Amino acid sequence: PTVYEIRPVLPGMSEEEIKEIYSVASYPKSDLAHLTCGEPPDRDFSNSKPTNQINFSTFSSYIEPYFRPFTEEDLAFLRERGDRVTPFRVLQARLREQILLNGARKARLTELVKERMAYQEYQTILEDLDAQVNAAYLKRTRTMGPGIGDLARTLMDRRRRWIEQIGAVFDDEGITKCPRVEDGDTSIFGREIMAELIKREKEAWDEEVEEE
Amino acid sequence: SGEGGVKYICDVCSVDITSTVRIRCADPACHDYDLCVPCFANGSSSNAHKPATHSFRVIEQNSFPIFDPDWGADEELLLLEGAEIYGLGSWADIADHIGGYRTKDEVRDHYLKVYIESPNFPLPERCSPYDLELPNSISREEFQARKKRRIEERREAAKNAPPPQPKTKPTASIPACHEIQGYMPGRLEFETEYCNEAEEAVQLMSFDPGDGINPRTGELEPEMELKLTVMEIYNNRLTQRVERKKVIFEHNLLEYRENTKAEKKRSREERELLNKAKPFARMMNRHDFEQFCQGLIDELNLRQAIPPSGAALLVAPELPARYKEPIIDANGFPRPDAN
Amino acid sequence: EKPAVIEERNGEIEFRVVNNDGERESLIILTGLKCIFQKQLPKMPKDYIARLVYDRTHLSIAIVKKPLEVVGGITYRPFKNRKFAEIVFCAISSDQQVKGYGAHLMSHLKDYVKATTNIEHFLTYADNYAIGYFKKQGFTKEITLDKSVWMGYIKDYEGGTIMQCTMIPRIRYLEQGRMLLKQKECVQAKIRAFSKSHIVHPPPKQWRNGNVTPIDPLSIDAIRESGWSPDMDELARQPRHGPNYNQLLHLLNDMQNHASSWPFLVPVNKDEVVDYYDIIKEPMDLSTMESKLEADQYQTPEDFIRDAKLIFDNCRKYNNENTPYAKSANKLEKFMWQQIRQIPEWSHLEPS
Repeated sequence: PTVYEIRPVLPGMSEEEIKEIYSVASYPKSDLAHLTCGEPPDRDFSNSKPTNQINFSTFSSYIEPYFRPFTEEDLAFLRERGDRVTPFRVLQARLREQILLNGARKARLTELVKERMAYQEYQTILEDLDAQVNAAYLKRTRTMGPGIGDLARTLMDRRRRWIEQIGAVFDDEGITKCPRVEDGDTSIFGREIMAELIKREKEAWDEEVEEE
Repeated sequence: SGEGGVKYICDVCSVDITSTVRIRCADPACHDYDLCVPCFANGSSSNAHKPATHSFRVIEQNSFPIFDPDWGADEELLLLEGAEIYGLGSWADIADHIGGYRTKDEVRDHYLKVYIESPNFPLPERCSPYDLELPNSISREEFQARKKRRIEERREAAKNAPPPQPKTKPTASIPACHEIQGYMPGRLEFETEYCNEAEEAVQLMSFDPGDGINPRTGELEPEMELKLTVMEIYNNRLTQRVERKKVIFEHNLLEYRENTKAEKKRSREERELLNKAKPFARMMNRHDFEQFCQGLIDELNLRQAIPPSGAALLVAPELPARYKEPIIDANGFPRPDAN
Repeated sequence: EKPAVIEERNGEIEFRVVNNDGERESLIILTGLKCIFQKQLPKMPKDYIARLVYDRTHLSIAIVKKPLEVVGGITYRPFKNRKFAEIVFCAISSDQQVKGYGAHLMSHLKDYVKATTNIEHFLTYADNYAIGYFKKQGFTKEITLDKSVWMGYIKDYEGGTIMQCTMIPRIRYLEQGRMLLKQKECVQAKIRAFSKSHIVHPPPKQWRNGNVTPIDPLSIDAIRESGWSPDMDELARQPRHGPNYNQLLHLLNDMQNHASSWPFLVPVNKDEVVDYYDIIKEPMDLSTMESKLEADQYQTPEDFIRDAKLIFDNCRKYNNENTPYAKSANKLEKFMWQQIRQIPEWSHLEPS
């Protein structure tokens, strides 16, 4: 009387029939697969493993330089263009041609680093409240109690206010993301803006020469 | 015994008769009184059994093909009984139970063909019990002779079969295959993550059963909201870790040998400049990072000019091919292959 | 229909597939599953279970009570591209184990994965007391997958025993009962369509006069049509395995279950140690004796006893007496002697 096989799913179907197909009476709405770093490369790993590894300390120290927090110390690396009098035929033209592009790129990087630093100064104060509210709960487990303490009641309100008010400023999605090549033309050096950066840098160079 | 079956023993010779043709006494005086063919052949009677004036019944072993020319009724019934007991999918024990030296592969193929993948549906065979060609297509004597021959040959082969090789150590996956101890490229996960201690705050968390909403106020009770708030931080930590992994994947930061060799071949000033410029890599993509660096190195080499090094290549009698064309054209737009 | 089925139909219980999205209910369900798994598997650190259960790639199928109470659940990570999924945990609260929910939950999981994706194979590392359950649920200890498909992808778990299962396509594992019962009914009807056992035959004509003499069964019409032969009658009484197969299987299961047999569960690798093979000319482990028994090479129980004694001797030879290896081997020898002494038949084979 009853169906003995499985009925294949179709797109855009009603929820109740979806449960009928699954028989499990619920299911997740979002697959959360979009947060996956990427599908496994689908290779053959049975090849013999290398017999000489490198210690995690070495690898961690090797990648640490690539993630240190931004500081005014390196905000001075860019914003510097170098000497522009002594070098100044073919090579001189090449150098005059390249300095301007270098300056334009550095100017764009400066334009980004400021918002990055603002977000950093935000996160360094959010993390403190996160840690305090987290630690004010471990004591409850330790003593196993009783009503919630006033400190634990008032830290949550402070955290929620801080988030919902301040974090609205940093709503833009690009404050935490690294553009990817696979997406396409994601380069932050679009000609449509590099042209104007080049012109501005040339104007600044001319002004400096006039002063000098 | 773990088996749920029933063992049948003759009432005279105490010989197992379950898997053999047998004869039973049909008189009401004898109840469940089973006499094997030998006992009924030699006529050894016991209790109230009278071989002289009592009618008997012949229990047949039902040996002939129904569905498969190589399989009979007993084999199919044993298969389905094993499915009921040993679970539908356990091929080793069910093959053992069916007997006849059918390896697990053979039983699996037979079942798939006959029932699952067939020109058939859960009503077996072509149309009905009225289709009786296969039983009268081969005589039972020929089929039984074939079974005896196959069984004897298989027994001789097994007796002469080579010893089975000892099982080697199980092939441990050891996902550490990458050339970074503790990296699982099959899973894209490290062993010691950014904040591996982040779970130290939620590994003892417990919830009050059946709770979640206040019976009176309709809002989460203070303990419930406090408990929920301490896991949003964990989710944020996980997302930070994921962004870390996404950044590290790009730019090929997993190739230690190549990057170190490239830095080693480089000179002092170029190394220092690249080291200074390292941090901003989080904000660019591979091609942009390469363009940025190569531009810096080109600028330094040209300043110096104004195996052999770039300064020694620019001052060569023949200029390199990439230096006979303005990097940025007349109308201010940089050439696409800037670096 | 087992009590789980009726309870489900009446709404007493219910199942829910949940992953760590960030809702309210999902978090309760996941935390309860974590509590159960932490209770049942005390050996592993709580941190590792907490990380695995609350991950963003794994799924979970759990059974929940009407007042939002969780009894048990299973956790897995599907590899959609490799056509196989890994099972990483399984447990049910001991207090409520008597109901018999395990098979029902496994059927739910298999049906869901079958009807929502296109996986075929399940790979798991079973505990040392869940082997019976896994075997009854269709798994097997023999692996039929290539070394490229599942190497580097699943995670090793020390003290486990890898198993496999190959799902049979196009079936509704929740309705196995009725389908298999109807299949049995129709095969039985086909059988009854011929069986002449319903014919109550008269006394053999040789014995109708009151004299009982041997009668060749092939002479009779009914038996003759039955094709009975002496060969099959003698052959049908020979079991496939050896006569002591059940008893030796019981002993093997007990010894494997004993927590004193861990070092012999698997052989020693040649790569890790080189002198193990050079010193021992007859390296024997549990798997080797099991395979040789499956080959019927062991004609007599003395062979099995000698194999065990030689395994213990090799363990003592390669590993010093002071080291725990030899002491544990001697303790396990004592345990096996206890088991044998519980058997009267083999009690007399102990040397003085």
